[PDB]
Amino acid sequence: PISPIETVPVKLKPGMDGPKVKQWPLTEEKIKALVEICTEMEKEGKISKIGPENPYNTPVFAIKKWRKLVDFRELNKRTQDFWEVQLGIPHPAGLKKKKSVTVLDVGDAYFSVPLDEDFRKYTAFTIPSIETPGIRYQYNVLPQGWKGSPAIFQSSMTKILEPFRKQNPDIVIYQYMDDLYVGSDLEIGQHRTKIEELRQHLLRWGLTTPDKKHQKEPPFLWMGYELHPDKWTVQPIVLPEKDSWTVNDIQKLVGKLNWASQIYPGIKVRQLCKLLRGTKALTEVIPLTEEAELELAENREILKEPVHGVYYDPSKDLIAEIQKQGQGQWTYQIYQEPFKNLKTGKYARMRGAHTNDVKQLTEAVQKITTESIVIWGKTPKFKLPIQKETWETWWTEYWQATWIPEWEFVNTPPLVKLWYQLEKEPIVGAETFYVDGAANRETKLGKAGYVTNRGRQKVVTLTDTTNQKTELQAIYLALQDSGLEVNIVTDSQYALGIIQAQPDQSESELVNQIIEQLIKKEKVYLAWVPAH
Amino acid sequence: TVPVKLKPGMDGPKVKQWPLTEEKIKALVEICTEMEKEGKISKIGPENPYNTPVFAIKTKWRKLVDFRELNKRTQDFPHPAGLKKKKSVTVLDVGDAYFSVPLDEDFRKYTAFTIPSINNETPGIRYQYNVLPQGWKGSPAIFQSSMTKILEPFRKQNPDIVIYQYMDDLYVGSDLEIGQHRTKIEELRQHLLRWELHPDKWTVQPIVLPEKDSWTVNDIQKLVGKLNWASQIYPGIKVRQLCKLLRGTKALTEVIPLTEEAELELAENREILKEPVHGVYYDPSKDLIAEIQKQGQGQWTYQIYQEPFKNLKTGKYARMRGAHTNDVKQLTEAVQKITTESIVIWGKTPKFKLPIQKETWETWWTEYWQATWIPEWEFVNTPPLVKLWYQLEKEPIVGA
Ligand SMILES: Cc1cc(S(N)(O)O)ccc1NC(=O)COc1ccc(Cl)cc1C(=O)c1cc(F)cc(C(F)(F)F)c1
Repeated sequence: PISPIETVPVKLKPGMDGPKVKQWPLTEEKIKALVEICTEMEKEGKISKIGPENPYNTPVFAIKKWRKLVDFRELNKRTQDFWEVQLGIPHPAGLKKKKSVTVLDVGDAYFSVPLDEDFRKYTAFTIPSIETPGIRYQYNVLPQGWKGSPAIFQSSMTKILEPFRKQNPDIVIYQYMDDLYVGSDLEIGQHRTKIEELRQHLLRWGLTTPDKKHQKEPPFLWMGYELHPDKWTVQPIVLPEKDSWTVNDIQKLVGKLNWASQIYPGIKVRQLCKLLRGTKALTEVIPLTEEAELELAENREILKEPVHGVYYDPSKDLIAEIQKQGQGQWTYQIYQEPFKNLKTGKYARMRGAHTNDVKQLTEAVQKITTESIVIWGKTPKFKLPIQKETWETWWTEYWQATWIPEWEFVNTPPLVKLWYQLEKEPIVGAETFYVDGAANRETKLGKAGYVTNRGRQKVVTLTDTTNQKTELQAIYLALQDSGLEVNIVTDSQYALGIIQAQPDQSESELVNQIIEQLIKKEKVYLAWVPAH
Repeated sequence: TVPVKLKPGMDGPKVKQWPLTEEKIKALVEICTEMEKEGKISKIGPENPYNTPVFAIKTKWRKLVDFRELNKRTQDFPHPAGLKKKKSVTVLDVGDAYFSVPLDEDFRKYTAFTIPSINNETPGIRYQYNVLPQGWKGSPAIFQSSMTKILEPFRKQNPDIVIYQYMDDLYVGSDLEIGQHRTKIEELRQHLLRWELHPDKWTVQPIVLPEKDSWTVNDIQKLVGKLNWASQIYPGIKVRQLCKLLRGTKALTEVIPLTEEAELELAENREILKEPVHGVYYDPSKDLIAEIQKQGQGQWTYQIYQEPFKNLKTGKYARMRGAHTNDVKQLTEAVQKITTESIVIWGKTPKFKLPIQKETWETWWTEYWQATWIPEWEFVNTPPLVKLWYQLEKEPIVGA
């Protein structure tokens, strides 16, 4: 049955016209099946037999009795845009715990909405002949596979659910694709009563809701998760055992494994990723190394762990703890009460051009903050492995505006600290190295060196080098040859940046070498001076 | 209603809604429900593909729609140089004025906006405006004949007071004593209710070079480095004689007696810096640019200009009480203060160069925004010298 609901005014993109796609010819076997399916839809009021007036047409096919398939790809190319049909999908950690939850499938089979009469002509299609005229039709309802159907379907369900919602504030209904999720904290019998009242309400609008045979029951499959009444678990992750792995297999496997590192602790893929080096074909077979076999082996075991979480309780605190798993790697878990996680996560190592750990910490805090607001509409209280004095010292001086929402210190190693802090003033009694480096940027031949106030000096010859690398190399040599306290003068513009940001990680192996050196010194003062 | 269109070839805004806090989502739902009843806005379908960000600010919540994009695409349509001279200016929010006025039926779809749903459990609530929206370029424009009429009396009554309107704001500027000023304001509010800036003080501070009993190699180094850079603003600045004392490989800490030539060079330089570079004038055909640098510990420096090194204005902003642990709070505060002065002075907002990471700012700025308008901004990496240089800006003898 069709619904007695107003139509939404649809239009075709700017100036474009309806499709005129030639009907792919079929076999007598397929035509008969289509002619049947279509006579059934014609009586239901879904399609209308139409004349030659219509210059438009969409191809119809036969798949599997037989099932009909209309290829609207072309209509969809010429159909106006709509408001992005709810793009962000719900995360189980944001679902409030409810006593009862029931799923109502309002799919197309059960849900038929009328089409904007003005637009119906563009949906025209033709059932071929055995040479002679074929049978022409057009849709009177939202076609399955057409661009606007998901949006108009959702908009319609919303209009229809408005009354019920105002009348049952103790009940919450979530919309996602063809399904309605209805939950409440009412007594199970009362809950069931309201579901039935709703079903009867959709029935009134032309929505024949489900069959006892098509009713979904707990747990629920929510994109890799299993939603149980009091908690969620994750659908088993299967790692195929083989004696022959191709590039494609390894990549797929890495893919599936990277997703698991989010929920599971200890997942590693370094040795499996190594297998991808120099690969010439996807089908190419790469023998697993010894370490890859072990890694894969240990992961199979980690995935046999019963990782579970719980649901949201708005009357309780929202807490998020963070750990540094390695340089640039951050792990986190958001919970309300100790050990009962709502959600856990990991942020792939960021390979910046140059940054520091405290900065990377704020970036993790910000990503979690954004995630939380989406999921819970609130920001968590943070537990960060950094002292309040370390934070104060860094942020207050840093050239860039930065911030962390309300947080507290949790002493869980390793802790994030400032690996070094350039002196504010020149060091008295410390050798002063005047460094300098130059190179022909074309020949890439250069020299680096220094001359200290104490008479010490050096110059190194470098081939295949840039001017930047020599200048930085100059600084590096001064750091090597100096004592634990050193003043260094340079006209390097990039060094000026180091004084400002004082990075502890970067893209240059050279800068990295310098940082290791900076860290090792007890005192370092960097002074920049204009060249010449 | 008068027909309003988009600039030629411009299509409507399709800006996505940022996530909001449950607090703000609840607030907007309540505000918008009441507005629907009063016929100011109406729910819309999915056939309307446009969208404009919306949010709530501030002890009850106010709805604030980010129309920057739409304002840009809206067809085009004077400034009282006297406002900037006045002793005191008070700012007033006159956005409610617009609700009465209807918006062309054909333009409404472009005002579409969405109230998001927590955890994406439900589709957002879509609306569009029926009447003039607060924050849109066209509103102050359309409601102009109506605004003059209501202002004529108060104006003609007090020809000494200047009143300037920007977006939803009204800047009232006069010369009366603080009390006589606040009194004139209510007389106006009453007049309106029936339907603390000080520009003369905003003095441009000069750059001051350090003076020392004795100078060290480093002292001169840092000094010469800044003067060199500054040579881009003032070509008469010289570092020759100073750079000579820097000959050799002395210890960064060694004291260097200054030659008489370096002493004079330092004196000529101080004199040049005594005043703002000559020949800088505001150009209406050009955009205003506001650059901010984080000096640290609550201090911020900014420069307003249109051409690099040709400042129209520069200044310092010290963080306000109760903003200590919040860099984002301090920056938005500063942005609003600078934008306000900009309006007062030129009647337009400047585009900002903010020393903050995109993600950091976009996540928290609305939490401390308090203006009806929103300026344009871009995120940047502060050059070390630009910071070191404006840090040299002069400050009060004892204070103020
Ligand atoms: C899974 C469950 C079963 C029972 S019951 N009736 O005892 O079997 C009671 C509560 C729950 N769940 C909860 O407490 C928390 O979960 C929920 C809390 C409220 C609502 Cl309305 C639905 C759920 C879901 O479990 C759920 C399941 C899905 F597949 C998809 C979605 C959605 F699309 F909305 F994201 C939500």
